[PDB]
Amino acid sequence: KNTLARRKGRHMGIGKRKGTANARMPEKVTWMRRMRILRRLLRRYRESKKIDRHMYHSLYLK
Amino acid sequence: AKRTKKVGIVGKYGTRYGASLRKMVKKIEISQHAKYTCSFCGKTKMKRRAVGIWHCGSCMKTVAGGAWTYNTTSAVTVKSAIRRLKELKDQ
Amino acid sequence: SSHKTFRIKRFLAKKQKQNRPIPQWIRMKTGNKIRYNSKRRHWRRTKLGL
Amino acid sequence: PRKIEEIKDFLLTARRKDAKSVKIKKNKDNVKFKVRCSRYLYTLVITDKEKAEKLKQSLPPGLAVKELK
Amino acid sequence: QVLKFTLDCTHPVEDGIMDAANFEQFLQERIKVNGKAGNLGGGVVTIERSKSKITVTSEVPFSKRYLKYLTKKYLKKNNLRDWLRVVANSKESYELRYFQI
RNA sequence: UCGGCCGAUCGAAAGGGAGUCGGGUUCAGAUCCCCGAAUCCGGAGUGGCGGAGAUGGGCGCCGCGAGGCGUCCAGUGCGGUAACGCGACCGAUCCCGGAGAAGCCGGCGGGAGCCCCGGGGAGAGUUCUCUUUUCUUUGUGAAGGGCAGGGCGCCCUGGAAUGGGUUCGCCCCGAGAGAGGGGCCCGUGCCUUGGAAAGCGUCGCGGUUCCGGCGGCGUCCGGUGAGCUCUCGCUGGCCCUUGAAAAUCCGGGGGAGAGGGUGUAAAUCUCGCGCCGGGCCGUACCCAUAUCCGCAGCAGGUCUCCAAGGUGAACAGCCUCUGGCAUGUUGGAACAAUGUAGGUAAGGGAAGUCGGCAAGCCGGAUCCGUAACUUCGGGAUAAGGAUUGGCUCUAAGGGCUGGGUCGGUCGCGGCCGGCGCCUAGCAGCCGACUUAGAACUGGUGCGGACCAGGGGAAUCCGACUGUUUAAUUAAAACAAAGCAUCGCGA
RNA sequence: GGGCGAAGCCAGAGGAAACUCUGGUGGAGGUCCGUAGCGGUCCUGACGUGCAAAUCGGUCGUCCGACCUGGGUAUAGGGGC
Ligand SMILES: [Mg+2]
Ligand SMILES: [Mg+2]
Ligand SMILES: [Mg+2]
Ligand SMILES: [Mg+2]
Ligand SMILES: [Mg+2]
Ligand SMILES: [Mg+2]
Ligand SMILES: [Mg+2]
Ligand SMILES: [Mg+2]
Ligand SMILES: [Mg+2]
Ligand SMILES: [Mg+2]
Ligand SMILES: [Mg+2]
Ligand SMILES: [Mg+2]
Ligand SMILES: [Mg+2]
Ligand SMILES: [Mg+2]
Ligand SMILES: [Mg+2]
Ligand SMILES: [Mg+2]
Ligand SMILES: [Mg+2]
Ligand SMILES: [Mg+2]
Ligand SMILES: [Mg+2]
Ligand SMILES: [Mg+2]
Ligand SMILES: [Mg+2]
Ligand SMILES: [Mg+2]
Ligand SMILES: [Mg+2]
Ligand SMILES: [Mg+2]
Ligand SMILES: [Mg+2]
Ligand SMILES: [Mg+2]
Ligand SMILES: [Mg+2]
Ligand SMILES: [Mg+2]
Ligand SMILES: [Zn+2]
Repeated sequence: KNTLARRKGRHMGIGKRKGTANARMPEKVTWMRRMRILRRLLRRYRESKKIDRHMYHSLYLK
Repeated sequence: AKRTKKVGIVGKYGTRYGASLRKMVKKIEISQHAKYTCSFCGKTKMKRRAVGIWHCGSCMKTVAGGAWTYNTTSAVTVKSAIRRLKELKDQ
Repeated sequence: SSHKTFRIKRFLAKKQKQNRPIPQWIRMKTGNKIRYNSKRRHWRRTKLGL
Repeated sequence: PRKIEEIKDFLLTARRKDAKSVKIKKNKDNVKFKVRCSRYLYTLVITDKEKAEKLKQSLPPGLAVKELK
Repeated sequence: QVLKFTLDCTHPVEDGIMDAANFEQFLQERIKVNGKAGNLGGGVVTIERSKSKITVTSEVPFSKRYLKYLTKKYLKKNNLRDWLRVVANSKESYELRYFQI
């Protein structure tokens, strides 16, 4: 029951947090997810001919 | 962004050991951990394995060099001198 | 311990065998002068030599 | 254990000198013929039933034909 | 796509400690289909009796353990829980019998 | 003729070291007994059975052809461009190499076990009202075969700048990228033989004073993840530190030799199966607030493995499940002083005291905001300030598939094509947590327990981290890097 | 279990260059807070014919390193260390 409430956002707040924001959700893990999601999208765009090699390589570095 | 003004690689030592000792070890630690261009394969992969031992990852060539640099200025003049004396020795 | 040598195990075997009461018929012998086994040993009170 | 694939290999396996016994296990889906040799238990799996019944009468004589049901 | 579960009220009705008519009268308003009690979810779940056998036939995914949950709820309401006991006598079938001393 | 372990021997129940697992069984033993499945090493002299070696061409003849006879010549296997593969695949002394055989730390990824979620069963719990509810349970060993999956600094084609590929980070490439196609290793995962006959859960029926009794049914389908623990792998960092040895096993180089005259053949065989054997010693139990040491059933000491739910950053603290226990060598009745341990205290706030000793204040997280000084790294959580509950929402952060212009037709379906423009990207399905914002709301209470820095200005000493008088001194003492001096060419 | 965030790297901006600034990434250190462990500051607390011939309570120091620890070895008395 309490887990279902926490899905909707209850009991999260500011007075319910004891660990650091990085201890609760690490920045390195957040960066990995973002890199994996974005690099996957760029790859799928390259093999579907939406972008070429040169636009892919510019955006990969970006 | 540039993270430190002057300590660079010796920022790992904190406030310890003295500024001049950290400055002294700074240039040695930079050359100790640098990757040199291998003179056998041409790749920039010749890195220190142990003190005096320099190994290339590509051609797997191991060279005996200096403690902190790939070659010492002492040994370079010696190689030039030995070459000069050898060509003087024969005719 | 559980790991033991044969010589130690044989030593412990003899100590078990001689740690028993005297037979009741000993006291009926002529001129016995023995009341009880005075060399009885308990594992917790006194420890073995080894 | 070893799994015998086709029918013929099971016959000369059961006709070996070290074959102690053959067990027949009738499952819901198949019939298994397990002959106990010296090193391995050789199992032959028969999907249907007419071939399993045919194999039952074709077994070499003088060998234990223990049924597991 | 037909479930056809069965409830067997034989031993208690022959001892007269309860009647299958009332137990049938208990089920049709307590059975929930898609979370809604009453009207059997639009009549999709049907109910009938053989004077001892109460069978539940459904055309939607419907759990057998729900009948045991509902039957145990009836027995507690009628103070029969300390004598009777719902036991799965087979698949698609439940049967309530006495505690064996 | 060849032959250096160039040195006996001992030295590890945590190093090296072939090969046993599942089920049952006792009052007390089991990876040891029983049942069932394997496996390692050693042996087979009279050679145990197969298979391999290895059994083909040439010429004369006969023979309608096919096929038979004689003679001669081969034959210590074969396939793939390659990586390498196939069931064997002659070979000594000698030589070369490998494995054994290697630190610590970081970050990722694969696999398992556990945890979690959604259903289907079986049995229980609650039912005052509600709860399709809550709880329990819902197997497949070793060893083979096959297939996933992971890895490769392996091969072939080809030749790349408008450089490209690519990681969380990196890193890689004319010494051969990308791409296409292959090969190898690991395979603890899945399926299969083992295997359901066993085990387990339920519901029954008989009894052999104490049945591995008999029987019915079931042992199902999914989804998740920076989760935890093992394990496997990849890639880095650190070292004036470079993190054993030896038994033992294997591969290669070389070709001394051996084997037969064309035979149902030989030498030989790391291939399949079959036969025999594996001796000696240890093995119970405790392993600690009672089986050990401390004189004792002593609040001390004594090396390890496994490790659930909630909260939470968490192996914290607090509560709980499995498992365990009986409060630590006694109880009863009262509730004096003094004590030991723990709290509170109006007003004042160190006036107490050698001395703020002791206690108290602060404390988590978020958003701001941070001085002198400084070896420029720090100081720094400086200092200082605001907020924190509950409830109802709103945004944002992903993954999977499918996008056809159609009968011109028959393999209400399939091979090509006249047959069309998602190209500002849509449609459906599934899915974790996390952040931000808003409204409402309670006697302003909200890190509500637990967890959890008081701060600033200076002076002395020691640079720091480290160490020290076990049992009255942890310090400014010792050590330290740095600096300097001295001896020494064997 | 958290904090700080060294080198290396990416992007953007400013620069004639030299280079500089900003945002990320990365994860160093006889680094910090703090478990287990190791130690033993203060109460000059408890106890002081004790639980104990050195223990106990709270509070403490350190907690990736000159770290903690088992077993096997070596050094023996004017000697060892
Ligand atoms: Mg004792
Ligand atoms: Mg020895
Ligand atoms: Mg036992
Ligand atoms: Mg199985
Ligand atoms: Mg390539
Ligand atoms: Mg069964
Ligand atoms: Mg034992
Ligand atoms: Mg004790
Ligand atoms: Mg003693
Ligand atoms: Mg006691
Ligand atoms: Mg008490
Ligand atoms: Mg008591
Ligand atoms: Mg007061
Ligand atoms: Mg006051
Ligand atoms: Mg005063
Ligand atoms: Mg005074
Ligand atoms: Mg104080
Ligand atoms: Mg300050
Ligand atoms: Mg609010
Ligand atoms: Mg000091
Ligand atoms: Mg100083
Ligand atoms: Mg000490
Ligand atoms: Mg002392
Ligand atoms: Mg000085
Ligand atoms: Mg530290
Ligand atoms: Mg610290
Ligand atoms: Mg002291
Ligand atoms: Mg005292
Ligand atoms: Zn090189």
